[PDB]
Amino acid sequence: IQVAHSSRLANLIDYKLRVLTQDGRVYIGQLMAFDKHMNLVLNECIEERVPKTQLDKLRPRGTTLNIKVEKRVLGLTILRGEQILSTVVEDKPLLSKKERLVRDKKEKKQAQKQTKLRKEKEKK
Amino acid sequence: MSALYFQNLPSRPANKENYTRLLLKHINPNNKYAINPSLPLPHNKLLLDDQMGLLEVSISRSSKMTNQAFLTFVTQEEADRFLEKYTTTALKVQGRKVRMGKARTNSLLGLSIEMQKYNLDIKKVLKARKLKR
RNA sequence: UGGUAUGUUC
RNA sequence: AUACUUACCUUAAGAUAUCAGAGGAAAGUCCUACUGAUCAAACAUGCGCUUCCAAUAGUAGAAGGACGUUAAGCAUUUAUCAUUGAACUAUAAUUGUUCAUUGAAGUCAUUGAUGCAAACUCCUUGGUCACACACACAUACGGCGCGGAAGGCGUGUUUGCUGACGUUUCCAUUCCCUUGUUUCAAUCAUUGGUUAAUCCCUUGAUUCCUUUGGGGAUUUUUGGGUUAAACUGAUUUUUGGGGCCCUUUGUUUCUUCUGCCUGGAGAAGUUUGACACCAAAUUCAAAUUGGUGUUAGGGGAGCUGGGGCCUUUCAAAAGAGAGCUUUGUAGAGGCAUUCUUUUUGACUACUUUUCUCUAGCGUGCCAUUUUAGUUUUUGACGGCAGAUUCGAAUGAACUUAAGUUUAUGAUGAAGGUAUGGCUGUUGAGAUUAUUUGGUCGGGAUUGUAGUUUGAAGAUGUGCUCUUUUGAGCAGUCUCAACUUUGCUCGUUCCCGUUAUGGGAAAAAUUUUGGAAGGUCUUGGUAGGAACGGGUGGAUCUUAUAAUUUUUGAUUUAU
Repeated sequence: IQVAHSSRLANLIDYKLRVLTQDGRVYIGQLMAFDKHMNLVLNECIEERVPKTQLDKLRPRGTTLNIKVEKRVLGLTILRGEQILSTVVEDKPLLSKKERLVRDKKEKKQAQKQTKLRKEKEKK
Repeated sequence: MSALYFQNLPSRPANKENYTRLLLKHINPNNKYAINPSLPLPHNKLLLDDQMGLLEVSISRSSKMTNQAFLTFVTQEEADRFLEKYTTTALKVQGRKVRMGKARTNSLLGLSIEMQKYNLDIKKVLKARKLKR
């Protein structure tokens, strides 16, 4: 997967991130929101960690290393920004960029209609 | 030095380096090259690509001949031994079985191996200029 | 010059 | 809904791209539908850009899962602490071992946990597209079918963060088909192109009548018109046939209503509106109030934004130009000048010694003319051997014929031909002998001689400066610009003449910019501009490096 060179964390809404924390744990999920303190909200994020028993297979010396990774499933979590260490992008969004544009124009139309209605209703 | 000819290969891998490595995985799984990605492949111009005889693959994008490819081997005998590995059971790359047979014309790198066993290049380039006519 | 909230009356 | 009663609130500031240049209200400020350069955003638009997009010629496969099974898999390892009594081993207060008693805590698990590995089953995801079932390639591989996904880079236009809301005495302002699809045929209709019947105009040929000329007929000649008997292509109505699809699962999913498998259908509607659904309480339903959604997909006509390519027209670049000489002007740079002494620094010549190709002439070194030899060139050409072939035209032989061999074989192409090559001519490179030239001393050391600089004096013109041998300006030299002059060359035209000069200009060619038109493509099609504020949200700066996120107590440490 290739990510745009000028893509800040505001562009990467709905991409699937790979957040790394201080205790060596990786959180993987769809990005929903972020903040000034850099504390995310992740939709289907699944925590992974390397157990202390599997860890010495990572130490520098078969061809490929195989690390059984203890993963827990949690859903719609908010992380805290103090713990976050770095974020990487794993997967693109579901919808295409064109199709995302179509949805956004549609939603702008529907919202403007609803507030026009709410105004003309409060007048009568 | 005899190049095998393959029909009925998949034509969607695109990049030659990716195509050769994926094919070569389906040939000999847990090969040296196929299981380490981001190794350079040998370019052997007039280093075996794979042991048990495999020396190069050669594909083209030319819209006459999409699915066909040509594997050239070390010697005349390994070309016949490779058919023996199938033992009348068809090899399959992706979901399609690959019919295969020895080529009507030997490979150019195979001619280089047999000739070493440049005037030929002069003849071939003049052939190319005649075909450009 | 306001907002939200509350409960009563009709 | 109103109203009334209370209770709780009624705010961090500031900013909107940067740098430079011109202008306006000596330092700075502010501003400019000012101007350059950089940056950022949006929107168009391109790159021979880079990666990826699943069998049906088949019962597959790729990517990611399983919080799935085999499974108590196979191999290791774990399940308290204190007090007191009793036996007990013993070097021993009784350290070890076993049984019971009091107190204290105590995640569940032991079919667990941990290590290793394999088979199987199943979920989600995708162009399961079009043309192909193909002999490729060294410069390694036509990346030269249409789309889609994701990035990289470039150009153009607009903007200077971005959005709603109000005002305008602003501009705006469209239609049509279609909802299984595709294909073949029968048939209907429309339209164009040619031929044929009545022919006409125009005109090539013929023929006949007549006055040079004109007219009739045929070719219905050349194109157009009347007309539509024949053929051909594009659109459409009705019926039938073939293929594929229907999981479209609420049987097309734009909505409602009618409706369907021997079928794919009918009616009405399409945004200040309609439709579907959710929640309540009145004591079923309806009623209302409050909410969440839906209003689609494809094709066409106009209208319009963008690119590529072509035509025309206009302007500037390239050549009445270029160079050289003469005169004047003015700008810019550099410094005057001469000799003598001293011999600071530098160079040159000679003496002694040392070393070096040979200390010297030659040899040797260097330049290179192709005169000669040699060597080389995917150099080029021509021919030959494999059959030199091919425009297979023609003859003959083998042969039914076909095919093959050969000849007309240069009348024209194909480098020659070969997936070993030979032979001849010529161009380039290299070397030597030459056509010929130049060279035979250098480095270290040493004193003397000469020039020039560091210093002194006499000078050399005047001013500014100054202790001076003196630095700048009038003085002198070098270079460009303007003006005049003849000579030499030159893109195009003319003349004197085609020696060459004179005159004119791109009017012939190209590149750059703009206007118009053609062609191809790609996108849009109901909002848009201007003004405005006790308007929302982004970004930025400062409070803010002082316990609640970003100015360090998670490299396990001594």
